[PDB]
Amino acid sequence: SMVYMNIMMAFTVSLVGLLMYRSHLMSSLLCLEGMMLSLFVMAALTILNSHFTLASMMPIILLVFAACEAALGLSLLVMVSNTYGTDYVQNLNLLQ
Amino acid sequence: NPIIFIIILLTIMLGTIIVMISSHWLLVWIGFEMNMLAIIPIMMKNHNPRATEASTKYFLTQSTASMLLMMAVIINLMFSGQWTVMKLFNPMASMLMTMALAMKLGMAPFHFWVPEVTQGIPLSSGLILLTWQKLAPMSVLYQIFPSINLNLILTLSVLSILIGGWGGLNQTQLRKIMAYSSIAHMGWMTAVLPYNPTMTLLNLIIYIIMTSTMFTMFMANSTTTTLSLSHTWNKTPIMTVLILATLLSMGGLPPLSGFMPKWMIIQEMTKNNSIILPTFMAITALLNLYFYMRLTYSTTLTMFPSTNNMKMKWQFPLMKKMTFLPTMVVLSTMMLPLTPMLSV
Amino acid sequence: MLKYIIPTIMLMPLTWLSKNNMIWVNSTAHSLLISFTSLLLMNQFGDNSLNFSLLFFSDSLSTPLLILTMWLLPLMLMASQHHLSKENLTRKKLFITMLISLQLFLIMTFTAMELILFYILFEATLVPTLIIITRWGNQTERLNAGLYFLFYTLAGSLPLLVALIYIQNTVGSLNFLMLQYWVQPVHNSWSNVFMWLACMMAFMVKMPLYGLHLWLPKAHVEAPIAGSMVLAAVLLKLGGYGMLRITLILNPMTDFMAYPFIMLSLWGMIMTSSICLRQTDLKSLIAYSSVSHMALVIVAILIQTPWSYMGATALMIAHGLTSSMLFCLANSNYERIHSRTMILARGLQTLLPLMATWWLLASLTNLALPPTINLIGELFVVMSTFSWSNITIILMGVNMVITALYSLYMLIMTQRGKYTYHINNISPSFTRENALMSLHILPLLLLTLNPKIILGPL
Amino acid sequence: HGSPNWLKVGLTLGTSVFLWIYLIKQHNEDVLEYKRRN
Amino acid sequence: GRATFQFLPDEARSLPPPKLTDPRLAFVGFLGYCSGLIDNAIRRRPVLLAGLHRQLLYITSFVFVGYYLLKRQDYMYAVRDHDMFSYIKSHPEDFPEKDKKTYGEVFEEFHPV
Amino acid sequence: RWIARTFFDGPEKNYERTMAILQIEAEKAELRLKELEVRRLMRARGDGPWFHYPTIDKELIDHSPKATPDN
Amino acid sequence: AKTVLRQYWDIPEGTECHRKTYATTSIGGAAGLVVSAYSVALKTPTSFLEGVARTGRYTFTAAAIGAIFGLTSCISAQVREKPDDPLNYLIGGCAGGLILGARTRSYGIGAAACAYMGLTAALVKMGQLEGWQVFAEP
Amino acid sequence: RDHWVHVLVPMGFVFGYYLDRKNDEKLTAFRNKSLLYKRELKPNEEVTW
Amino acid sequence: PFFDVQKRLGVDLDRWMTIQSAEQPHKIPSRCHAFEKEWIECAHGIGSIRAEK
Repeated sequence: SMVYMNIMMAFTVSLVGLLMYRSHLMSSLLCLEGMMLSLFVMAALTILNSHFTLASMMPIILLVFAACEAALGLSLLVMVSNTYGTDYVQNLNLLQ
Repeated sequence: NPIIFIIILLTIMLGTIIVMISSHWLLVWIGFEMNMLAIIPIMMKNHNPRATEASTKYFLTQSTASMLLMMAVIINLMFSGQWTVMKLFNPMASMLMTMALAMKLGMAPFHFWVPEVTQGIPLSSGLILLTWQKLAPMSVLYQIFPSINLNLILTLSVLSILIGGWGGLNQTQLRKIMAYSSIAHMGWMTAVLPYNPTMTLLNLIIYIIMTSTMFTMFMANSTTTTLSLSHTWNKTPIMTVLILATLLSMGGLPPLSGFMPKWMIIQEMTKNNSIILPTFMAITALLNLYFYMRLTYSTTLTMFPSTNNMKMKWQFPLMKKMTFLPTMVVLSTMMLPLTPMLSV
Repeated sequence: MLKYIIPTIMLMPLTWLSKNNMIWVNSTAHSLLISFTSLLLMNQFGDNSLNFSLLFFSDSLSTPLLILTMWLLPLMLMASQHHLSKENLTRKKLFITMLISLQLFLIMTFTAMELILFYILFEATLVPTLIIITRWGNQTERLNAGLYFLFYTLAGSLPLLVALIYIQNTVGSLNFLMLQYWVQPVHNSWSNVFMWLACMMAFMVKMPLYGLHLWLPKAHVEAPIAGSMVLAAVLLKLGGYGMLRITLILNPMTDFMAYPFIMLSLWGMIMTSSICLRQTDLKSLIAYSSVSHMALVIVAILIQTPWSYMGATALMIAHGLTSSMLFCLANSNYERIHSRTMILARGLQTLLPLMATWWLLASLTNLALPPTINLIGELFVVMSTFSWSNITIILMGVNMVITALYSLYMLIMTQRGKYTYHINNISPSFTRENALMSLHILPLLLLTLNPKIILGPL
Repeated sequence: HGSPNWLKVGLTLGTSVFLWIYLIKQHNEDVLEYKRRN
Repeated sequence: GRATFQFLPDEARSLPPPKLTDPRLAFVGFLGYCSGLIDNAIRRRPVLLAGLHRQLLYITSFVFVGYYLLKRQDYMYAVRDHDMFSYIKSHPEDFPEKDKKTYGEVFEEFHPV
Repeated sequence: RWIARTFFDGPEKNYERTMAILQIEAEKAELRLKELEVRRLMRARGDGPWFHYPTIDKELIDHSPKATPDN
Repeated sequence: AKTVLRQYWDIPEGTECHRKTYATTSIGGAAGLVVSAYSVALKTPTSFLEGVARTGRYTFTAAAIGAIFGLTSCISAQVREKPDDPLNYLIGGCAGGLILGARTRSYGIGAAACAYMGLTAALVKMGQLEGWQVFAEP
Repeated sequence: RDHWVHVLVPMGFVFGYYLDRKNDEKLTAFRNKSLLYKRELKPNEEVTW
Repeated sequence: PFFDVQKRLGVDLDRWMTIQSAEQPHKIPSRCHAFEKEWIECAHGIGSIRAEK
């Protein structure tokens, strides 16, 4: 119903201009963990009314990697501030 | 450190098996999730501040390219609820599928994943390990194959060699020259995938061999093209003759065996009354050869071995499985009447 | 070829297997012995036809052309030894092996039994030639000329594969020229232009038109040790003959668009020989003679109906022997004066009397003095394109005029004197210098007795 | 004198004789397995 | 095409087998014969007739593997034609019988120069 | 006289060799029109197992009286 | 989309010279908005305004080719002998290319814009004239 | 020594001529032709195969 | 490529959580259980290219 349009409008918390930009890179890793619960909820609304009885273990497992994923990504974001003190995505040295 | 370096390295290929051994979209999500978890240490080993500022440019590019895939699963969860790996039953899903997965294999859009990582990682040693990540999603496009829009998979592939070609004539750093022409050899195989999706794997198995044997040749000292001069008269002059043979083979010249794919792959591209499509690409990989000529014009013509430094000692690296690579990567063109009946 | 390729590959583990300086005498000894065996089973009869063994040979039945391909490895080793003998034996063993490796693919070429066996062997060259161009030259403009030799030959030859694979799955299979009995004709369309044009244009890039000849005075000007692949590159140019295999059949009825290939190559003929009389580099003087009366065959193939194939075959091996020797006349007389500038070599004809005959009997074959293999070739072309239109005697006649004034201009520059300089130039044209200058005119005037061996089907 | 390692020198000479005899017995069987089936 | 995930299935018994002294099996390993000579040439041997025990077991490798590889190559064409001829055998409406007409029927172009 | 029978043959070998290796071709160049008749154009049937795409396996279905009277 | 071509290739065919060049400036006008523009715009960040204009400014420069690109054809389609031909539609190549020749001055660009555009001009209508199909299936 | 480098290598001719004969002994399809080319009654067109 | 190890040796790595009507631990079906079992009955030996039409 309208309970899916909101929330499919709320999947646009990626929006890629604000998925790596601008600086204070913690603001970009924020919406990477906040892009979940637009997948954790959008799955949970579908498994639950339509009684699948078995696929509802999948929303439990959906958090378990994305927590461990983002925790890894947060380890490296200390290493960019361990060498500097500021994350500041307009750091660029290795060109392309 | 030594034992845990295997267990990290072992699970990289264990991540990609579950991608292939699966009948269920949840397990192919886990499959190259943990590859993006177990590559990040290999980027690091000597802790240099470009490498830390390179894997983090590697990282989030393969976090979103992960994340759109799970979006593509949950759309056709709503439509008919089957989770076998097959056609995706929705054009709004398959469109979001193919150009999500085009970042991990990086095509011509989703551009600078390929040069900005591979350049300047102080681990130039290998980084042959970037052949698994070209191998996992190709094992996903073998099944999804009869559900695509046929325009997007070509438009990412017609742009592939036209922009992977031009990108590297303006280079010296031979890691970038290996990083370039790695989009180009992803251009020949996905231009064919809608038409008879085997005789795609023929191009891939050739591409693993010819690229793996290129890095093993590079592991004496070689960093830059000017350093590729100063080992003919110093290290071994037989190395200069070998490094000529593979490049001239990888350009696609018919006395060698990099002409083995194209010769066969046009047997499939026409026979389907599509003629203006191969004639564009076949003339496009011609300035993919002007990398290699003008690279062979460095080492094979004695271009200035100055700064007298003698290597009066022998060499003891490990050139593992090297004696059998330029004997199946050059001389196989007569001996393959059917490689495409073993692999088929 | 039953086994001509099988002995000539056995030449290759003989060179490195040998001792020290014996490597010159061991290779030239056995390489002459094939010339009996090359003649031996071939030149048989003869009336429709000699299919030879299998999918590997149609025996080069009506176009022999292949005995001349086998003289050369025992002709170039005696020529190349002039300034090569300062390098290592490990590279002197190389330069003999790739030269044999060039003769291997030419032997399965010209016979080839097919059209797709032809192409992969038509392109199996250009790798061992390019190694002789880039390494082993002189000072620079080798490297761009190493790239002009590519990218004309390779840009054109890739639309062969688009068309030859197109035929293989359209009408049966091309695998035999004798399954070419069923041939549908090719009418006037907008796709059948390109089928004709892409199949033809890759042959034009080797035997040049007036356009796209821009690579031909690049590789021949800057050139190896003593014409050592330049003798090979003149055979390889006339080894793009396969238009005789294709266009006789396989779109037979398209003369409708021959005209931009006629007029470009018939007016270009009268100009590209005229543009050479002011040359100052001696090896570039010959390099434009090779443009002009090679391009007479291009108006001799596209005009069909023999009394031209009588002559168009005889012209492929007319200057196969002539233009080879002229390069050998210039690969000599450069060992003594270290410039190829034609101004500098004056004061001659007194110092080296025995080679005065070698200048003239070379340049008397372009004047061509009718009982040779030359004016039995041109006077069939002349009497052929007369019957196309009468007006073509004018341009082709002025072709005969200017090349008379052209060939003598290279002779008469040596008939002067007083020499002004030159404490060097002592060597009185030694026994090798006349031996490899012989075996050119000795078969050239010999075959004029019974030249029925040099004829097409026809 | 000669000084190899004397350990693996012969393993290469012992693997082939293992491989060839396994090959030829697999070949001399399968040469009869055609007629045993056809 | 059935009986999935085999290297070569059970039903390949009635194929010849591809017995030896075929020139491919001579050629497979001839490149290995060339490869072992390279194996010395990389390392500043400086022999080019070095230790034969390294120069052997390359010959043993390619020939054994290449033989055991070719048993499915001849299978896969044999299973290719086996399924085509059956679909030729059924559906005669997709496979008509053409008429035999000699050269008394055709009036071709006729284009002389 | 002693050149022909000492070296080579006449019109009994190189004639009817062209009858022999032109009957290896008429069974080659006629099948390549029938691959492209069947392979390229199977088409809308998918009958022979070349274009055969998997769907689902109905062996793993259940037939137990599952506890809902109106499923 | 493809239906723009289904109103381009369908109705006019040489005649009706206003709706021909009204629709054939839509496609070439739309490609000025394209990725080229995207790229440069992003690359220079432009400014608060004026910058934006300048960026687009050149997109506006680009517009104009498809305005004449029917017009050079549909005039010369009917006035000569009344088919549409490969030599008919060849004429729209050169002077159609010379818009890029007129701006950003010639003598090294403009004739090269004239020459190569005339090559790719006639082949398009030649394509359906032989029934050419680029992205096909068996 | 006995110089296998020398004339033993042109002895590959008959070695190559051995393989030259093995094709025509399996290219034995037609004794049935009509242009002399007969194999009618005689032991002439049978021999040299 | 799809190796399909789990068809050779008879373990189910997953295969059970795939479709809407497979096991049901205490036999409580879905809302469209009647149409899953009916539709999978249609295309079994059919090669799915003729099943679409």
